[PDB]
Amino acid sequence: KMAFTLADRVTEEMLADKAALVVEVVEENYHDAPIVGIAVVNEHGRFFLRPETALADPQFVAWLGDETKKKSMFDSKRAAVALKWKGIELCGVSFDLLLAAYLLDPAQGVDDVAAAAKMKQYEAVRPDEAVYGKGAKRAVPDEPVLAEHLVRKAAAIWELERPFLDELRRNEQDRLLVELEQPLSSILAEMEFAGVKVDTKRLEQMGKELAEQLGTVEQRIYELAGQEFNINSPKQLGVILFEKLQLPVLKKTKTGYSTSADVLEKLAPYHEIVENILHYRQLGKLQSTYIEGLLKVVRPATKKVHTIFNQALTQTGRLSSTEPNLQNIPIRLEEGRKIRQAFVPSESDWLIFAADYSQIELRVLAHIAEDDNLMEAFRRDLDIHTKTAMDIFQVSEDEVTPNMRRQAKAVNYGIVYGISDYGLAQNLNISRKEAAEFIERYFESFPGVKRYMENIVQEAKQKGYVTTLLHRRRYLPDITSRNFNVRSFAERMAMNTPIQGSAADIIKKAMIDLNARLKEERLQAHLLLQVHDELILEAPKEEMERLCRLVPEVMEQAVTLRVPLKVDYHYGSTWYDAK
DNA sequence: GCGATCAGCG
DNA sequence: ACGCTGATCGCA
Ligand SMILES: [Ca+2]
Repeated sequence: KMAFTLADRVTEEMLADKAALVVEVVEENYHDAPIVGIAVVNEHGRFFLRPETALADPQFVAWLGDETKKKSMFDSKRAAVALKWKGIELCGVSFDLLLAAYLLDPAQGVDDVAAAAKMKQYEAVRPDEAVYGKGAKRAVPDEPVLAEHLVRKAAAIWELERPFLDELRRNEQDRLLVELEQPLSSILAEMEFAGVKVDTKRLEQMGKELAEQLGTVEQRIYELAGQEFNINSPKQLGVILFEKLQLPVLKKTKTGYSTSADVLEKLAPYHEIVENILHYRQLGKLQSTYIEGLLKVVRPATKKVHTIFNQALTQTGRLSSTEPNLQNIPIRLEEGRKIRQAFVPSESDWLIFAADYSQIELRVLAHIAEDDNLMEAFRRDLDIHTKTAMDIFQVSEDEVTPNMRRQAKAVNYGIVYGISDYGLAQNLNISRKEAAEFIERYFESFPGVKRYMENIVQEAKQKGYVTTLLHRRRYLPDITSRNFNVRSFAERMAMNTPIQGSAADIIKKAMIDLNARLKEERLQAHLLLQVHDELILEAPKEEMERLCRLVPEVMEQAVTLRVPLKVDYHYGSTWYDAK
């Protein structure tokens, strides 16, 4: 029901200088994944190509790599990365429908071309799921069925660029797509393909040391409990703590006794088993997720792990990292921080370089709220967390511990993002009136923050959405719900999303500007990871001194706010040493 | 599959 | 009853 040429060879008219292009990779994780078909739509027609002959034809490969041949796509990173694993370069992508849909409305959950096409009442295309199936029934269909799906996806992209660009323009989101998210998409593709080298000897070692330590605390738990049970079973553990040992019940969940670490922490005066259970879980988490989990996904030939940075998932514009998640590698406790010693440079005589923004969201907030005292604090390069730790624990700066700072840090963000006296009282372990008094006092010093929280909630009611500094948008329909709980959650999104989303916008512009600077200085240094406000590179050790002056500067100059941006940086033989 | 839990980001 | 995530695992 849609005409196309099912072609056996490439022909000149498939190589127009503007085209819609589908390079279909069905596997969720596209690293080293099969390309199952190709589709091209342009002014001359609609063409399906088998990847065997199209990716071995030199004129088509040259066309893919030619930045003056403009391609419209959906999820161009997925194609770019799977082609890099075939040794082929994709350039010249000028429209990515996925990033366009994500900017217009992140809550859509746009997972394929059909979902995006629905936003514009376009439905001559099927959902990817209706064509490939789900779970164990997933399959590439017969070639005539596959080719019409890929052609229909390309025809949709061909038709939907224009209405998507015009609504982005009306939203002021068009330079955000073309100058931020699409260039970033090429950079993430490079980072994902490059990968991070892992020392599997050091990892496999730590695991054996953990298996020993697990059993020791495991046996001390069974002895302290006076019996053995399934320590990971909330059923049995609940029975042990709150029925056998008859510990106080401080919280329930929808299924029973809560055993979350905040609970166990408040039970430590009552019994010694609770602290051992905490130690057990911690060691189990390192064993399950970071030792075993990491070793699963290392490619054994190269010893590299290849994350996937999801660019159209978070409702604020942050990235997320999947399989492995490289944005939540342990750092806080010393035992878990050692996992970062396994993250090593990919060549000999190279180093890891890490640079990160200091309190990026409070600096964004100070700029957006224009709060006099908060701006003055950052113009003095104050460390708000340490100052807040002093005011909390009535200690002096010399006697503020990283433990004390971590708590003060959660107080600083919590207050500006709407924590209640109740929640603050439970975090500090202080009275509910003291918590409320602490909060009202905090807003005495920063009344501009308070006005901002009120104004942005009112502006979300009137407009229906909040925006960030580079015009990312999040719709908040629940801001007017009559249900109190639902409306509250939406008001706290209004306070948080513009701030966190603007921090994401800043780091994303930093990565683009940093890649340009690296190129024109002709350094081999390249990006490996982004961790929300932190950039990790690897580079030949003789580039380190230059990078110490280049990366801080590029990050500090990404945007210009009414307070300075502060960047801290380290380098070393491993990711662990780069702090 | 879901949700409680915990690792990270602020 | 601060916000944004992803992985693991028991399932009450
Ligand atoms: Ca930081």
